[PDB]
Amino acid sequence: RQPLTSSERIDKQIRYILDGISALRKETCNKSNLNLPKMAEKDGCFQSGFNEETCLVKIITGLLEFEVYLEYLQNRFESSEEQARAVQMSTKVLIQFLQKKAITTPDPTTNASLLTKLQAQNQWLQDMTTHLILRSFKEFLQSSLRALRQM
DNA sequence: GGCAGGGGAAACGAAGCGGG
Ligand code: NA
Ligand code: NA
Repeated sequence: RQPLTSSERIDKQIRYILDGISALRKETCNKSNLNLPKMAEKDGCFQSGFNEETCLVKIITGLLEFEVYLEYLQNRFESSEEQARAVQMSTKVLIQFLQKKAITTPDPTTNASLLTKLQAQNQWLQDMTTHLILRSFKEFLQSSLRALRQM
């Protein structure tokens, strides 16, 4: 195993998670309100108006915000239990990597109450909710990846 | 630590690397 710089470790970590999510989406899509984080020009991650210092802040912020929804995913893939867990843990690893390359920590209790609301919804909305966490996490990560390759 | 960091990767958005 050749040694990887920080940036290289980060690039591989995101490709790892993107792979895991893809595996969950197949288990979702074939078996077929929210304010999920999203990239916007203000964040300065796109080519138009790129700023590294604030982009990295948005990525870490967005990922910390994504954690409640990854926790929600754990009890929606009973057989793919291992795969949801891997996505949840790898993302926590990713945050830890990004925090050394670098703000708004989500409030635990606000998260915990949102979680039990999502968990109480009826099956149909729950299946809708799963699909869009996956889709939106994907897009935040693809965009995070595209960014970080510049930094 | 160590054997090494922090239990375990090219076609037009399929193919296929390690216990306490
Ligand atoms: Na080890
Ligand atoms: Na160890």
